[PDB]
Amino acid sequence: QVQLQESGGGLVQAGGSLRLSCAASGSIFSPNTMGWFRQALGKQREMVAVISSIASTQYANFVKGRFTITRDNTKNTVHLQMNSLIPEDTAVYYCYAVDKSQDYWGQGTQVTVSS
Amino acid sequence: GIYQTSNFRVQPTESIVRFPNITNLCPFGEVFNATRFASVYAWNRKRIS
Repeated sequence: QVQLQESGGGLVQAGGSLRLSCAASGSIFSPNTMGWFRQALGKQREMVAVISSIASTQYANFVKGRFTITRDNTKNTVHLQMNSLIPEDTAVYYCYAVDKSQDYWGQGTQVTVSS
Repeated sequence: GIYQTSNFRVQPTESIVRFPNITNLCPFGEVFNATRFASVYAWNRKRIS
């Protein structure tokens, strides 16, 4: 049973910073690729960002230069420094483990930014 | 005198069949009764042998 632990969201005023985290457990074979996706109530899954085992980072144009992905090889976990926050980022986010077999999702992290 | 007219063969009255069955059967329960199924973009192929 592959499990993704997602944590680190909540309520933050405009301009604040947060640090989300997903830890992957189960099989998670070595050539893995994990991304984060966005969903606001009434919209679809918006691809936020992706990192592979190659250490390459791919980001969408919605949050240009604002959000960062950090990798931990020892525990194979990932943290997303989500800074320079704007009310348009009010959406629950989910984790995406490409791996090689079926892709497991997370349970979700509420992120709200408003004033 | 004495003559050989015919020969009796006592034909069989029923059929018996006895065979070996392995205790382990198959992980169909892990496939059809699985709690989670894969998306149509990453199909789950499981090999049975």
